[PDB]
Amino acid sequence: DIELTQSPATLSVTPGDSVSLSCRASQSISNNLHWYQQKSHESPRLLIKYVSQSSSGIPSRFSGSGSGTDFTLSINSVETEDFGMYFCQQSNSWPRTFGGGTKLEIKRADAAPTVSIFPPSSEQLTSGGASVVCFLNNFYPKDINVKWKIDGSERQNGVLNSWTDQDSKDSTYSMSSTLTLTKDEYERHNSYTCEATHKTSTSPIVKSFNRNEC
Amino acid sequence: QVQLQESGAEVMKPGASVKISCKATGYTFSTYWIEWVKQRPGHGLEWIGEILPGSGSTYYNEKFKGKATFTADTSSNTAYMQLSSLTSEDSAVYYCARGDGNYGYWGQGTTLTVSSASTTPPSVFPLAPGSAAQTNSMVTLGCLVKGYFPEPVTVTWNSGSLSSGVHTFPAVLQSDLYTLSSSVTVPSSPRPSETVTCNVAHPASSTKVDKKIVPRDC
Repeated sequence: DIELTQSPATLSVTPGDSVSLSCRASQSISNNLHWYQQKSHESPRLLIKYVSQSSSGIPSRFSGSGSGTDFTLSINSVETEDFGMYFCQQSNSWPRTFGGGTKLEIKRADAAPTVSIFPPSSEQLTSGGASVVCFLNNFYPKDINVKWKIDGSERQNGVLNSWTDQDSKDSTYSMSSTLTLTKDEYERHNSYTCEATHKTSTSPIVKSFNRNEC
Repeated sequence: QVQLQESGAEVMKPGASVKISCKATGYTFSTYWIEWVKQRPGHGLEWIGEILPGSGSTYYNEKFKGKATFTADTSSNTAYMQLSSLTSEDSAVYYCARGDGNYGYWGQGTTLTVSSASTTPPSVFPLAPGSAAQTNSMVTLGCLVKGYFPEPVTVTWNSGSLSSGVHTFPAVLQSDLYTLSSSVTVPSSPRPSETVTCNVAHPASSTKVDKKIVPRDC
């Protein structure tokens, strides 16, 4: 197969900057290479066909060049809507093949997460289950260490973390971290803590509650 | 215009078979090759093969030899991919696209979920701030939408009024059931003097929940 390698795998970009993405082939593919943009949970959109040709309706900021083994997609001045996945593809031989993808994200000014902790609802507890939820909203960068503590001792088993996509309006992230326990496992301790380490602080953001306190 | 419409999401049992359609319009269906592309949750894009509706020839990705099966109905302008011997790893979004060297027309895709679970409606749990660290100017309220099958559920707050401050997180699997959470933030002026409600709808089960966030006084 013609293995298509793209670099970089991710790209943090301030608007107004100019980026170049690279797509290399394991053997020459001549001018058979096209570029797609994929936005989350949307089909891919072709931006450039056969190395450098341009399609009506695609912004002029996008252009490609290359030939043989080295290809480049250039965005002269990245705009905020240029967020997404960037794929190259070769149509030289069978089977058809895509690159790995280069993810493009908008670089913003640091924002500290807003952390909230929620004890198990009684209704849930009646089922005999206890889910402890922690929201870490609107932060940048994407880097963050969340850590759960029970009676000051950390806990690694039972935590599920979900992330929203880089947000469209403010370019910040959000995560939620759930700690799931048996009702009886819960009642054997008192203090639950959600602690975030983000680069916007030296010292952790801590939020806790006392199981007993109402 | 050139339209490429695919068939809706499918939830199938492991070892079953699914047939995915890609209806074509605005062109001469028989002229072009229809490509099939597979996209697994963050794993690039894989070319499965293609089919020429006129002749009937069909090229498959080595890797997809006896798992994919392309057919076409020239009368109705539909290509089909059959996936056989479903396994969990077949779960992905699949695209058809019109062949041209490059693909400039893409169907909207079809999500395939391979699984033994069954329609299970969600349990919707209100998350109201603990007596501690609640105090602030804004307040974050939350909704836990736990153990449903299959995707998707819909979550809106105050029946679509609260559009600002809302975060809906991606559902995660937990014992072959899904769990999702949503958080709205509001000024401490509104709650709890202003009724905030979490509305959840699960089409598959025909479940509609209006779950209000009451104060943790109990």
